[PDB]
Amino acid sequence: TLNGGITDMLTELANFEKNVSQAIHKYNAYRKAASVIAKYPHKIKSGAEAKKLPGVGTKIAEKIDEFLATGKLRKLEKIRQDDTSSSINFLTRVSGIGPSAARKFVDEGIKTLEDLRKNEDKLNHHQRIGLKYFGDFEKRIPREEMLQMQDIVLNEVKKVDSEYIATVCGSFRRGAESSGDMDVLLTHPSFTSESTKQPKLLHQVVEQLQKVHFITDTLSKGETKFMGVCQLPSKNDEKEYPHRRIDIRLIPKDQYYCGVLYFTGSDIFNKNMRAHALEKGFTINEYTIRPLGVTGVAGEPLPVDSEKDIFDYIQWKYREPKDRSE
DNA sequence: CCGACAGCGCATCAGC
DNA sequence: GCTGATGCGC
DNA sequence: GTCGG
Ligand SMILES: Nc1nc2c([nH]c(=O)n2[C@H]2C[C@H](O)[C@@H](COP(=O)(O)OP(=O)(O)OP(=O)(O)O)O2)c(=O)[nH]1
Ligand SMILES: [Cl-]
Ligand SMILES: [Cl-]
Ligand SMILES: [Cl-]
Ligand SMILES: [Mg+2]
Ligand code: NA
Ligand code: NA
Ligand code: NA
Repeated sequence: TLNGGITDMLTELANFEKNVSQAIHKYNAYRKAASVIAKYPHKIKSGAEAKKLPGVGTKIAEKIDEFLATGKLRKLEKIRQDDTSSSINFLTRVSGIGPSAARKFVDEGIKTLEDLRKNEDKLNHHQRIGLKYFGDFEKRIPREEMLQMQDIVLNEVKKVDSEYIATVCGSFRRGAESSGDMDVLLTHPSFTSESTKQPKLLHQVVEQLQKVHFITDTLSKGETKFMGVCQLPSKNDEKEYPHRRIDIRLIPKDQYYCGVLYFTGSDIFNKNMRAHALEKGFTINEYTIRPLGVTGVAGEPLPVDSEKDIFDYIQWKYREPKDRSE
């Protein structure tokens, strides 16, 4: 947390560009700068120093100097006072409400938690659940709770079919002491890139988890991706645990490594790695790593037997999950 | 100084 | 109904 | 907003 003041400033700016300006490349730019500054092992003394880092340019360097000199950023002080920008930023905190829906709601006079609550019929399903658990989804998940959640999921999955393999990824796999949610990667021998010999593979599991009351709500559900809500059971006379976001992704068993790499992240780590792959003449997604033809057309999937193989293709030394938190 | 910026599942919509 | 674009959350 | 060619 050497440069927490600066990284928070950049994150707020990033959020403004994404939610209010609807400028996603500026959003990513600010996040990249925040990320590289966050891992910089020195307490930054000037914009010039920061500008030496990849991702920090002239503009951000100037902002860093203002921040260092005054402890504030006028551009942000103004934004904080703009009611429309403030309303839009708030509404986007509800899962399901993005930049477009937020502005739309503001236009229609809906701009507070109270307004949302009285206008549920104006929200789609995902948004309705996001509002319902607004407060809970704001809370972090202690690793101790992630362990109990892992136990339940793996044991219930085993009960459905012992051939299932569920792996908890995301920040948990990176060893974080707290997570924003739970990310489960799921595989089954019947589902491969070659064939889908058994249907309802994801459904069955989701069903079992709901049966035992672990999964409480569903945001979206398809053949391979489930996004919903879950909750740990509490003891007698015990206050209930907060509801949590859970994502379950069923990936072809032979594509497990590309899958676990993607689901482990971080998000910024994935973007940096996928961008580097391109510069190296490859393209990476959660399923495969393919070379780029002389015309920029993806070729056939390359053989992969470990996450390291992916790193080797793009000439990157291997990095354990714990070192991918960018 | 301009084009590129990672890549994709599900929900929702418009147009036919 | 299907296709394809858009919004959204990764 | 930043960076490479
Ligand atoms: N948040 C996010 N995750 C992404 C993106 N693209 C992408 O491949 N991912 C991957 C890397 C993440 O580790 C993984 C799971 O998403 P996540 O939001 O749960 O991220 P996380 O587990 O690292 O962090 P968290 O839950 O503790 O907030 O999805 C993206 O744009 N945003
Ligand atoms: Cl942009
Ligand atoms: Cl500020
Ligand atoms: Cl693919
Ligand atoms: Mg997560
Ligand atoms: Na720089
Ligand atoms: Na949102
Ligand atoms: Na997640």
